[PDB]
Formats: sequence, C-alpha cells, structure tokens
Amino acid sequence: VRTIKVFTTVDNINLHTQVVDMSMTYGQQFGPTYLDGADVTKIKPHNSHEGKTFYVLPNDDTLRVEAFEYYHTTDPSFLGRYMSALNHTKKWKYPQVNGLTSIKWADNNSYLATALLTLQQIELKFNPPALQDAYYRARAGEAANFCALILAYCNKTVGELGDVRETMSYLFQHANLDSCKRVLNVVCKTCGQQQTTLKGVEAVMYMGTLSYEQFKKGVQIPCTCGKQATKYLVQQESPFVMMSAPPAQYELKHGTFTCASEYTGNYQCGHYKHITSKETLYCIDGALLTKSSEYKGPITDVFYKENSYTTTIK
Ligand SMILES: [Zn+2]
Repeated sequence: VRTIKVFTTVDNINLHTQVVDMSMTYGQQFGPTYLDGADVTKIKPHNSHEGKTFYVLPNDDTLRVEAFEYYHTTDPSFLGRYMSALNHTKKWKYPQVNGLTSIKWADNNSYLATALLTLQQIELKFNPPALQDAYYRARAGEAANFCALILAYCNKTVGELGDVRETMSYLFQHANLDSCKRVLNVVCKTCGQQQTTLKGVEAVMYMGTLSYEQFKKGVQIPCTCGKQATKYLVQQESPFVMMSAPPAQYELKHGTFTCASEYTGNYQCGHYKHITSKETLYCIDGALLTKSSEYKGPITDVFYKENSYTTTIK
C-alpha cells in the first residue's frame, strides 16, 4: 500500500499524525476533510500533501474537547461552515484604511467590514481562543480567519444578508463583559417607578434610539397599563455603549461619538458604510475613504466611549 504522512487538526495548533492510503479519498479515511478551507473530502492524497495539516470534524473525544476548548461551541456543523467561509475570505483583501484593517468589497460583505472596523475602536476581549488568535491577526492585517469565524459563529454564509446589530450581539456574547453594569429607571404617571439592573451584553446594547444623550434624558416606551412611560439611564459601568435603531436619517456630529454604521436599502437588500469620528469625520466603505466636517445619513448603530456614568436626575 502507498502512503503519506499528514496531520489532522481541529484548531490548527494541536496536530494528530496520520498515515493515509493514497488509493482512498480523504473522506473514506477521516470523514469531511479540508485543506486551508478547500473541501478535499472527495480527493485522494497527493505527494505534495505530505506533512500538511488538514482540518477534520470532531469525531473522537480528543478532537471534541480540543474543538470546544478552542471555539466554545459544540455545534456539529461549525467546523465545516468555518472552512466553507474561509475558502472565500482567504481570497478577500484587507487594506489598511486610516489605520484600521478594513475589507475590500466582495461577496456582499459590507456588514462584516463595518463590524471589523468597529471592533478596532472599542475595548473588547474575546473569550474563545479562536477569536482571540484570529482577532490579533486581523488587527495586524490578516483578517481572513477572523471574518470566517464571524460568519461561522453567526450562522451566516458568505454572500448572505447580515445585520450589524445581530452580528455584534454574537461577538459580544463571546467576549468578557462580566464587569459591565447598567441601571435603568422607568417612570409611569399611573404605576410609579421601577428600577432594573442589566449585566454583560445587555448592559452595553440598547435598541430604540441612536442617541446616548437621549437615553440619559429619557425615552418614551409603553407601560403595561397603557400609558406612555419614560425610561432613562441611572448608572452605566462599561468601556463603551452601543445605541441601535431601525435605519433613520440622523446627524453625526464630530467629537460626540466613536463610530457608527449607516444602512442604505430595505429589508431585503442594502449596503452598509462605516463612519468614524477622529480629527474629522471619515466614512469608510470597504477600501474606499472619504471625509467631511458634518455627516447625515440613515444610521443604524452608534458607538460611544464610557467608563462610569451616574445620572443627576432625582
Ligand atoms: Zn403604567
């Protein structure tokens, strides 16, 4: 029998020596098999494959533990989906735009570009080693693995319509936000006052207004009694806050926010751009860059810097 030595892996760190029969496909010997994202399941070993690393699915206890420790998921289709995405994202270009790693437009990826740009402007530490390692590479300019992981974690395929708010929620669920705390008060003229404390991801995300200042002053929401009540921020402890809303025309003022996402389109398709407030307002659209002193557009998400806030409302 003719053979070569190859290595299998689920995390591309821990390698497992294999001797493969060159007369059988990889799939016949390992199950679904991938070589830097390419599906080689139906391929027979080549001599140039000797010594190379192949991803496989977790099909024994060692690999199951290695995969969970690296990715913090046990979804059976995760690795196949990660590899399927990577086969595309490894072909994308990741230019440095105004000091940040962006993504050249491809494969309807504008939501991923503004998510990637945003991450580089807020204080966030990921928990899965896979995201820690891939984010480090992304910041350096090699973002293919990070982008493919975002797709895999969010159960999105390359080319599929994505929402920035939902994408950030997934990423935040895999980040250490345990120190983040939000205290809110809701005041109804009929029912009185009710305080609520939120933690973790729920402490840094709000859906309903783009304005952090409005959230501090009070937003109108329905009370269960039927009257409109006012909800306002009592206390905030976090390094950033994310304020989101359905797209609406909104003015972004230099120096009053960190960055923002703009969505032009409708519920079936559209396009995202990124706005960042630095020495002026920069609009990053994949590889494209423009600047302006003022900015108005259909904004969906705005990010703000924070440390500790306490209301003066009594
Ligand atoms: Zn009420």
